Amino acid sequence: MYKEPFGVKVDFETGIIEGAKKSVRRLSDMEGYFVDERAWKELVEKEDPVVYEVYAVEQEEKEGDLNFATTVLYPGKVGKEFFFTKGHFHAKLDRAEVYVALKGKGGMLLQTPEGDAKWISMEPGTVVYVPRGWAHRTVNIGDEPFIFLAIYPADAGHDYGTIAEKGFSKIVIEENGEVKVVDNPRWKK
Amino acid sequence: MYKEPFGVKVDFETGIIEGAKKSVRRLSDMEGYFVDERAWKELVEKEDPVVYEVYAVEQEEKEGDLNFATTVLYPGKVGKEFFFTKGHFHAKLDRAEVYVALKGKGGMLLQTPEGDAKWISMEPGTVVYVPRGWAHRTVNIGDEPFIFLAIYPADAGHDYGTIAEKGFSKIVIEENGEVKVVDNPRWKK
Ligand SMILES: O=C(O)[C@@H](O)[C@H](O)[C@H](O)COP(=O)(O)O
Ligand SMILES: O=C(O)[C@@H](O)[C@H](O)[C@H](O)COP(=O)(O)O
Ligand SMILES: [Mn+2]
Ligand SMILES: [Mn+2]
Repeated sequence: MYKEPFGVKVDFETGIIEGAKKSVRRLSDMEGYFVDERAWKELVEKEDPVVYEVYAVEQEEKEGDLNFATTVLYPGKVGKEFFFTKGHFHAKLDRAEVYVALKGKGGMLLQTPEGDAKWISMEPGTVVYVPRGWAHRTVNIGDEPFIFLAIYPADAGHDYGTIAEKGFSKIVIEENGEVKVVDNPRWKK
Repeated sequence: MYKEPFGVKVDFETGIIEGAKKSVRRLSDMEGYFVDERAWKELVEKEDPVVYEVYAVEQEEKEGDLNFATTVLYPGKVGKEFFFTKGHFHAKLDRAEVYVALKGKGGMLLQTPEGDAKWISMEPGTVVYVPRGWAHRTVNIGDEPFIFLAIYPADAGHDYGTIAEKGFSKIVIEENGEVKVVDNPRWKK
């Protein structure tokens, strides 16, 4: 009945988890996520760059168990809007999560089902506590890859549809060379 | 309704988490743990050095929640036996754990209730997955502190009792300049 313990090497400098499952999100995988649709179409047809990669070590979906995954969020903008992850709530709403920032400059945008928002700035050494019930997205606000490690219950799941449906209440943009969190003009209510 | 999300800074060089709860284990606190009881007596009377320190950020004991803690495990030997953490089962047996090595050279010893044992070497960048039902102890096999971060369920709790009397089935020693994992002389059922 007892499962096999294991260790894996993580390269903090590159985010790569040796032997883990890898996922790639390119800009073309993110249709309807950025405000500036035209700058999105423009970049997709010109370059279709990698927005982010995930290396994930995941267990069977059972209570008490834990998963972990690194994300490499590459630097870039879609118009004025910084590259980010698609973002999600968890399928189970009574599940928290911990992020450990490893390299680069970024932050996490967070929101409840109602629409109340939170921004937490992330730099190397930052550990962020993601409480039960908050959807969460990370954003790279710098010019180098933003790299972090996430630890999360094996049974949490992922609800993306709700974020693909409504987006987040706030957006993170650069404006006069200054980084700002402001209202999403597309937002529901 | 809804807990605040938060970030705290963790210094990967020192293990220090600003404002977290600091716990100190000194060698006197570990009577009956090391094989060589007379080296134990001697080092205690002569110094009572700190074996390890813990910086824990903990939530109430609710299922789905997560705690994180750093340990700084200092270098040393009680006789041939390297410095370790006391070790424990989780009070809710079916709760996993994830460790991230930050500094120094070390490893983890792991044991089932019936007594299956495993050794997992740890260096900067190693991530160790601790399955449900496995007791776990970390050991510093080098000359500088062994610093790691752990993330665990808020309701996992601790079973120290079992380990204190039965011990671990294997021990980690220096011999003729060589690090070895061998049978534990003080071990029965
Ligand atoms: O578990 C998490 O929350 C993260 O590992 C994310 O899955 C990862 O950062 C990729 O983002 P998303 O799942 O929002 O595409
Ligand atoms: O949660 C854990 O498993 C760790 O944070 C340990 O408690 C920590 O390393 C100290 O060891 P122990 O609790 O065995 O004294
Ligand atoms: Mn998540
Ligand atoms: Mn533990």
